[PDB]
Amino acid sequence: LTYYTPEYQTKDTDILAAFRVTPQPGVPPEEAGAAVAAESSTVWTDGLTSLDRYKGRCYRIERVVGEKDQYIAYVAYPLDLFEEGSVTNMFTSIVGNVFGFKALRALRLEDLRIPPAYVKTFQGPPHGIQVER
Amino acid sequence: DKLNKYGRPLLGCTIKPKLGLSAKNYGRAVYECLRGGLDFTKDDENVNSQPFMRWRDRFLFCAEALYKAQAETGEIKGHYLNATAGTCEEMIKRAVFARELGVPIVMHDYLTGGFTANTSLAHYCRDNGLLLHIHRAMHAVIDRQKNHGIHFRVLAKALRMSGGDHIHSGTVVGKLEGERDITLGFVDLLRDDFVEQDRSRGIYFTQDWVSLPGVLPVASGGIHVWHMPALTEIFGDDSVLQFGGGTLGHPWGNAPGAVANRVALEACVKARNEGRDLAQEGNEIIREACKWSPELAAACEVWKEIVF
Amino acid sequence: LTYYTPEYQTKDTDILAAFRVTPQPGVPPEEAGAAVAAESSTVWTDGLTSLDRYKGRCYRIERVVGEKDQYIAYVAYPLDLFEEGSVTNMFTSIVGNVFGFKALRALRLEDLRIPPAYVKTFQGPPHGIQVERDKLNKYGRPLLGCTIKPKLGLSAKNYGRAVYECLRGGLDFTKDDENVNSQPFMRWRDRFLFCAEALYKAQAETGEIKGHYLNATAGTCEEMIKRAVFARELGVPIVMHDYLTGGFTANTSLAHYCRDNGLLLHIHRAMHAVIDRQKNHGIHFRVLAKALRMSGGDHIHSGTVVGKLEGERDITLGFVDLLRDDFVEQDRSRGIYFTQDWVSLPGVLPVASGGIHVWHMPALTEIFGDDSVLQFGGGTLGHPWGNAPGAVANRVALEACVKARNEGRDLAQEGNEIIREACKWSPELAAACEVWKEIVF
Amino acid sequence: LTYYTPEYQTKDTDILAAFRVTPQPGVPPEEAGAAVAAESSTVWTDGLTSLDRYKGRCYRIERVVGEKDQYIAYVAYPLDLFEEGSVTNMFTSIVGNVFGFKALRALRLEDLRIPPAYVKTFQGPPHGIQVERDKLNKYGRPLLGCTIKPKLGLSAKNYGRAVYECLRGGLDFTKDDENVNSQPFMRWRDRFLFCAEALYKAQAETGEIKGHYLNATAGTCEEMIKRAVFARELGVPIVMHDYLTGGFTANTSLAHYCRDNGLLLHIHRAMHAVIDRQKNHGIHFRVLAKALRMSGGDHIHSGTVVGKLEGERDITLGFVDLLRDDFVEQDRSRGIYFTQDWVSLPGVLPVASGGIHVWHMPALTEIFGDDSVLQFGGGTLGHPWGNAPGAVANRVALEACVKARNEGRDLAQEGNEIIREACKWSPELAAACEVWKEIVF
Amino acid sequence: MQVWPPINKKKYETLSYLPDLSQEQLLSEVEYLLKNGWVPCLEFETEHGFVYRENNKSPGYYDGRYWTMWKLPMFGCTDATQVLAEVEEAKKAYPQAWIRIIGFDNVRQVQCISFIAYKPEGY
Amino acid sequence: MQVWPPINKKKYETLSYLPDLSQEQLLSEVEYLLKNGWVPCLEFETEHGFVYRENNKSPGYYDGRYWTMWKLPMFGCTDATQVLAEVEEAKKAYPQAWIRIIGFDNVRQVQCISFIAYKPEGY
Ligand SMILES: O=C(O)[C@@](O)(COP(=O)(O)O)[C@H](O)[C@H](O)COP(=O)(O)O
Ligand SMILES: O=C(O)[C@@](O)(COP(=O)(O)O)[C@H](O)[C@H](O)COP(=O)(O)O
Ligand SMILES: O=C(O)[C@@](O)(COP(=O)(O)O)[C@H](O)[C@H](O)COP(=O)(O)O
Repeated sequence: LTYYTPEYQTKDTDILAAFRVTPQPGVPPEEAGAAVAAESSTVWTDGLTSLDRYKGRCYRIERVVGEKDQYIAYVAYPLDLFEEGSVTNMFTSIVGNVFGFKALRALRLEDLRIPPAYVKTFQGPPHGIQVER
Repeated sequence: DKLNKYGRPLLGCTIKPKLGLSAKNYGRAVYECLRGGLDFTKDDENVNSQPFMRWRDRFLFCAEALYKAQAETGEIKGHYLNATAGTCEEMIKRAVFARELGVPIVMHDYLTGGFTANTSLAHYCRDNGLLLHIHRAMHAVIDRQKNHGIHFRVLAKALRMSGGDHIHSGTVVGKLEGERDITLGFVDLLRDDFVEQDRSRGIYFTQDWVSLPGVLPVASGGIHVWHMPALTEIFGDDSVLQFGGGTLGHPWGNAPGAVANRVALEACVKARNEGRDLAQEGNEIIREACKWSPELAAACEVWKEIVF
Repeated sequence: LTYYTPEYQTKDTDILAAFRVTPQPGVPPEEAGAAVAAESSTVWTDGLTSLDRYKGRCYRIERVVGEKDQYIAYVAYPLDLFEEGSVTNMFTSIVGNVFGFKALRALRLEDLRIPPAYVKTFQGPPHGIQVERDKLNKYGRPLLGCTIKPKLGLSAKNYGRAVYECLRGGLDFTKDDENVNSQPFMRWRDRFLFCAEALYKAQAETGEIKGHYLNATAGTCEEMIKRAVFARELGVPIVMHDYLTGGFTANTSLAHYCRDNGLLLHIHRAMHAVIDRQKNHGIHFRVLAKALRMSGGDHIHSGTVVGKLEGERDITLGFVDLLRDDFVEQDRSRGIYFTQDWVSLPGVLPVASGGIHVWHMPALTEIFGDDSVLQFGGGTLGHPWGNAPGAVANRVALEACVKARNEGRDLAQEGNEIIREACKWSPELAAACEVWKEIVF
Repeated sequence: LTYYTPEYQTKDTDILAAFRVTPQPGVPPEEAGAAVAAESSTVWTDGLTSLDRYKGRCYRIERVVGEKDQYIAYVAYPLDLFEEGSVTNMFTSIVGNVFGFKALRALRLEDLRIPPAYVKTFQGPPHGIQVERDKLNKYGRPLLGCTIKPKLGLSAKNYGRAVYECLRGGLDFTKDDENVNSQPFMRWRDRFLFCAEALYKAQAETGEIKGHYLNATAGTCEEMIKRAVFARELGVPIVMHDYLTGGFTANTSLAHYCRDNGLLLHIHRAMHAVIDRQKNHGIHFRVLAKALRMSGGDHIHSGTVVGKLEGERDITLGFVDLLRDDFVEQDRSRGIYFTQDWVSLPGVLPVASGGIHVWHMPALTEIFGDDSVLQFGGGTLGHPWGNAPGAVANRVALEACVKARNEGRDLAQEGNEIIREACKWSPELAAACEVWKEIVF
Repeated sequence: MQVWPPINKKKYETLSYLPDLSQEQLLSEVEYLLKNGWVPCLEFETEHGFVYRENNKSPGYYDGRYWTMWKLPMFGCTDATQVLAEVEEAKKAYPQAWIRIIGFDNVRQVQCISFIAYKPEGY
Repeated sequence: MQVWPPINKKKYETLSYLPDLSQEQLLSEVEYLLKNGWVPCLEFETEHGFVYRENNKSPGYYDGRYWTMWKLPMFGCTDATQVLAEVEEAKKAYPQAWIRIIGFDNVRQVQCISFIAYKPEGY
């Protein structure tokens, strides 16, 4: 469907999120994972812009073999959503509203893959191990 | 006082989609919505400055749309220009140019921004005359699970103290009377000078605010025109009622979706003043006001089908 | 061998260079290409660091089937050699010492592929095509520019008279000559003031937004920003800079100032042909154009196609697309040696200048299309009734090439007829192409 | 005709250009030379101004007796075209559009004569030879420089180890590579700090004053001065700039800062051969050298004479004199097309680099003499016992070429013997030229 | 679908988007006012009926916000008829006036009610 | 030689220097629009027909650039007659209006067409 795209081939300039999601009581992983993607990205006159260029895509569901309703959803986000150099805007765009979405019970962010074209917009350590030594 | 708005909740409007839109486009949206009757339009919590809309262009095109709307209506308008930025410096830089266009309110995401930075943006607003609207982005990473974390009324209290003039309080739409009471516990902590301990609504401690000003609460998400009497009664006059999908989702477009939302509310107010009861007469109130506003009629046509 | 590695698989964070190399008299392509790579990168105690991590690799040799000793060597350079955001350090590391290497005869840089992880360290255009159109409210037609002449010589009050006249006629922009900076005959601040007066007069009169490229090129970084700051102060929309005599360091500073203060940047490619004309030594213009999209400007001089053969016209359209587009696929036909992803950096609107005349309107409206500035010097000016009707002349010419295109008419064929039937309802345009009637009709 | 005026008597406040021009296929020298003049100056309502006051005049044609269609056209330009103190506007007005003029095939700028009334609008060197010698207390011997290698790749603590080692051996200067600016492997401030530590250590040890050219080239005007400011802050004597990738605007800013804060400026001619190598199109290096004496630097890269024929060696010595001397008479032999009065602008000390080895010492001490920096990369470094004794190697070599010259010995002849008898009392120098013994002795 | 007219729909904030109030409606608003204990007061304006920024444009400065006080705050008004009498006074006194009723909540020192009561021709 | 009149020739940008368009001309422009896939939309204005700078004069701020949207963007318009019907609607609705047709290229998120369609008396 619009935000669950198992079709998807991830771009090298994409920020991927592995969210452990626990849905409610009668919500299939497929809708959970796609609500996660919808809500950490977009919604309407995408005939005045394009939904597809800026949409977060839930492109994978795993089941955490062990727990109850736990899945690992893999969401992919466009590099154009992100303000260069602002961790503040990375976290506001990914973890800013999905964790309170009523159709999930709990949600945890397990990993983010930060693509080289966004790592280069950040200074990082003012000095780092080698210099410090 | 500053805005000259008295006796009715203030109405806000969300511009959508979240990301994706361009600056000239955002400003078209903003003008349209504001001339319809809302008093505020909102930079999305995460439009900061991105490849598709850099901040200064947004700020400029929205300062143009908001003055147009105001000149047209005769009422004072505002657009929350989001000054959240990745550094303290870039944040105040944005604030400074909103100061420069003479526009009344900027916005900040206090929890991703951080408490240090928001006390700096709040001091700047005090010193330069700008209202601060706050967005609680990331709160549910902190306040959702009922057994670990920090309850939102403690995060709300830390924003009254750090500083903001508006803050996102959530919605009561589709909330049980038990929930609705913890919500009203912390709305009062935000607006009131003395709040007595009332373990019922979660007020574990009495709080004296020794005259610190109160934060006006913003009710957002899921709000629709027919929810107007409940929110006018649950929150009363000192609040901003924020329609995203309400303004926008209206089929004739968003200036009449703004009229839709503005007559809905001025009828929930008139009625309350006439003694009518919004808890009961709600659906009838809005029903008789649909009779003299095609805008409002159109706005709740499916709701007629289920309800009436 | 150490710097010729045909083995090599290029990393996505690598800067690739396609250098046309002509070796001496008894030097195999393989050594030429590997000397090029050695010299735009490294040499010694690489047992205290690692040669291999920072070495430029010549990973391909082609032979340019046509010429003598010409080859196309493909060199790959590590992203760690490059200082983020410094075109100055890109050019110093690639073109800084190899072109004088004695074992080559001539060397030309034909293309650079700039990887997305380095494109994101640069601001690029302070505003770009979409914003500029928005800011200015100009949509569906190429923007028209006008040159004020003579180059040097004129006074400030005079320049402003010229500017008002031309702008009220229908052009949208008028241009400080590439070399009016501040001189004994026209000091900058007086020029800026008299032209801010003429351009607001024109705008008030027409109802359309006007601009004049105030040239902020100066002999120091300080004097340059000083000029920019006073254009900011009069509220005027565009300043201009000569990026190649000014320099890359200074233009990244003027581009950041324009971003931060709301001013469009128009760039002039003065001195390019000292660098890009000879076909066997130098740097091809599409590499100088790419370095301006990255350093920053909103307009840049792309040349003219007037009197250019279809083979030329195609390398021109190769680099116009590199300037406006987000993705340009490798197309060795138009000289696009590498595919280029611009990861959303804004596009630079191209300016077609010199030799352009009214009757060239349909060709330029079809070769360049809507996202361009068509710049008439001698067109506006050279009109015999004066330059406000020479501006009308040039404005109806173009709005007829647009109407016609929208009606499906073909500008390649119907051109001369299009302009011909529009001359019937504009004495301005009639007068403008009276000698051309004589040769053609 | 209007721009070819053989009539003309040049004014003392005129900038003369000697352009080597190669016309097309059926264009007489007379039109070529006059198009050159028209295009580096003017065109129209010169009844509202005056064409004649601001026109460039082609006042002479020579034929280069040797080549095909080559001529030397002499153009004269009014001092009123030029913005005082802006090399950026000198180059934009002279070389800004003529080299792409279709009626010429190639065009090269060979010399510019800069009149005293324009030389006085420029600061020139922030300090110059005499002051630099004074400041540093170094008299009677060329100054010795050393290159740190590899170019890229090394770390800041490592670079500083290299620097200390080389400087305590006897060189007076060590050099940030032309392209170490600030990169993932060595950010600038760390480099500057570790090298300020190594250079003071070396100085404390030797008793002689040391310096390290800290490269302040940066992608913006602001970042460049920021680097300069922290070198000022550590009290270190010289920073460096790549003037041609940096740009003329920015280097006049760094040169003014050095004047005002006491720092020597060392310049690197990176990218020059993109501009000055082909003998028929471009700008000759002595014109790029002249524009650095005027923009400002205290040291500049002059090239090497090692492995250069006596004909080459003479154009090299023509422009070394233009850099150091107050009056240089026209001497078409060494390419000095115009006499040049420098009206006391300070002289730029020249740097001889690349390929220089210990056994080349007597030739460079005789071809360049005392006012120069002789720069060994591979000399210092390439020595097998390490670079502090490679520095001793290079320092005794040179102090023997000087002693000998003072004793009347002839360096052109006795060279190989001079160095030979000095190898007898320096294992350092012995080791340094052991393979050269094998070929030569 | 109608287009909401861009011209001629200038509003006067609270309740100015419902139909024009009948005197029974006016009255009930003035009664509400009194029922909560808020001091009525009348304000009126003859020339700048709407916000403008003549004297400064910094964040939050607008001219036109203050109007002229019509007589005094009716401290201890007990029947809304007293207030209504006054609006009928001001209209005959001032038919070019824009007249509005405001109500003070002295204790929270906020003004807490506002709605227009009369307009000039063609408003 | 004529002098181009300094007064009374206010333009409305693209195509406003050709003769006033016939409905067949209007139509063909709206057809072009559709033939490239651009969303038509109508915009109109009754009082500030031309750019002005009331609220700020910094580089690039102009007032008058935005106009009022007439109804909605005609997503999936298939025949240009639908658009033209609308201009005839707005003219009878608003004869003092200035009406213009704009067209969005949603994908490149630029507006890509503009030309005026109707003017008030003596414009
Ligand atoms: O900020 C807002 O306004 C919310 O993000 C609420 O967030 P909180 O959890 O952080 O309080 C909104 O629900 C939507 O963007 C609008 O909803 P709608 O379209 O239904 O009206
Ligand atoms: O900048 C310009 O506008 C050019 O200098 C083009 O330069 P490029 O080689 O640097 O692109 C112009 O040809 C003339 O000044 C105007 O020509 P005309 O009078 O024929 O219209
Ligand atoms: O700047 C220098 O010092 C050069 O780059 C000369 O450049 P120019 O063409 O720009 O004058 C050097 O040759 C090498 O880095 C050192 O050579 P070596 O190891 O042989 O001593």
